[PDB]
This record gives sequence, structure tokens and C-alpha cells, in this order.
Amino acid sequence: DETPDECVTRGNFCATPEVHGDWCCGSLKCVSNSCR
Repeated sequence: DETPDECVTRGNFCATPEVHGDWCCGSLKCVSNSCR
């Protein structure tokens, strides 16, 4: 790992969380369709 741009960064839009659970970089959470 170094700089995975394959994950969605903080403040960016995330799709419905429960279906994938993973998507946002690091300790970011998919909530309100946004990673934080």
C-alpha cells in the first residue's frame, strides 16, 4: 500500500453501503452517500 486511488476518498459520494460495505479509503464510512 502507498496511495490506493481505487478507493473513494473523504467527502466523495458512496453508493448504498450495506451491499458492499467496503469502498471508502481507510477508516472512512459510507454514510449519507458520502465517505467520512
